[PDB]
Amino acid sequence: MKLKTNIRHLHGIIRVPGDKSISHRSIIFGSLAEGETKVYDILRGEDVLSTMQVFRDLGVEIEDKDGVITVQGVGMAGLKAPQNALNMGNSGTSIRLISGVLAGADFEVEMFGDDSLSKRPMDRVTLPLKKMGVSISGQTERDLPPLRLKGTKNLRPIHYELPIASAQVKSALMFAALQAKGESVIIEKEYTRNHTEDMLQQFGGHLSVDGKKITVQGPQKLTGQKVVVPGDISSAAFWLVAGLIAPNSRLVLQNVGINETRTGIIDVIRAMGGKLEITEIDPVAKSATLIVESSDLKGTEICGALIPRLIDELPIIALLATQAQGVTVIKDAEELKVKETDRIQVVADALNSMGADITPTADGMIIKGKSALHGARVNTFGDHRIGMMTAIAALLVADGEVELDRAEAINTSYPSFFDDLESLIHG
Repeated sequence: MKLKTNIRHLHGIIRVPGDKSISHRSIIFGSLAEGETKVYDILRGEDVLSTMQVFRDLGVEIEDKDGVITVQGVGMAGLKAPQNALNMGNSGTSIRLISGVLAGADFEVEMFGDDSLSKRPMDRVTLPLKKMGVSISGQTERDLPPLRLKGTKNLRPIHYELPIASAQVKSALMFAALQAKGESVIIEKEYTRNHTEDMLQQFGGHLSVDGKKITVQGPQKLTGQKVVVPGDISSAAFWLVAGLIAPNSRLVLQNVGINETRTGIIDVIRAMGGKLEITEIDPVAKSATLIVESSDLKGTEICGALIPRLIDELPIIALLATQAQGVTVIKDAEELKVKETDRIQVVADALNSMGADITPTADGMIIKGKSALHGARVNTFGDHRIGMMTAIAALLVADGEVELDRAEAINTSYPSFFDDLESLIHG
């Protein structure tokens, strides 16, 4: 498709799709709490839909009506035995988190997914749960789906040190410690997603936290809450970058996620000298109104500790760095394939074909000077982030024409991306 080129102004008010991690936890916490839980602006994906059906098979009343999710709480020990095997689908979050939720369940369950889910090991979650007294086993020694679980009413508290930097393993143990009798400590290897810690304080739970060390008492009773799911910063960052980049522009984003472990993009904009406004902060759900206008940017250093907070935002950061005056260096980033990378190279090949300098590195990339972008042919290769990055880069092109092949991949996380951009140009 031929993308929109030569844009004079960008104005309007946008509300981005909800966060995936919070959308998953809203169903889990809503079911385990006592009373009614109402979820607003949930992420309407198949992975969140899988978790909703899993709890529905366990006996939890969940109503999906007109974009509003109404959950009737059963209690901390109110889940019932399902009629058949639980389908988790493609969600790695669903299979891992609920495994810790069913730790205090006095019945046998079966958890399965698709081919993509069945290839992923679950041994990192079964090891600590076995020490608590839960009988779990899968295929081979690395415990591949499907898994067979049998919990216990006499759950033991856990003192575990996590060998891997995973939030899904960390959250699974927290849901299990919420049912266990006594004091349980969970130690992180590195600072990761803390959405479970935020939602626990929301539903009436209690924790201490001692710099990586998470102490949780049990058993705990929770109360149903009014949940407004914060917008995904990953989806919002595409508009935050475009607002600073497009001439004579100002964009407002209502209630965008503001969690510390995912706000790496804000730290970049602030350092570059971008006019980013933060208003209307929601402290209980971690969300704030983000306003951005046209600004002159400067080159900054993005390295250690900052990387895990912006690892998903790397493609558009390079586009933001492309219009910045000076040199911006990204280092300490090699995880595009465990210790390889192809994401940076695709970002490079797509952007330097449009405008000036981008040089790939073994641990990141180097971007240099303000570039005047022109028309080029770009293929996404099944990536949603590349397509959205090229779409907002096309607005700067005044001469040539930007053609995007495989533009259907954008609908993976942002179905109304082109509909939102259309309202901003004419706004």
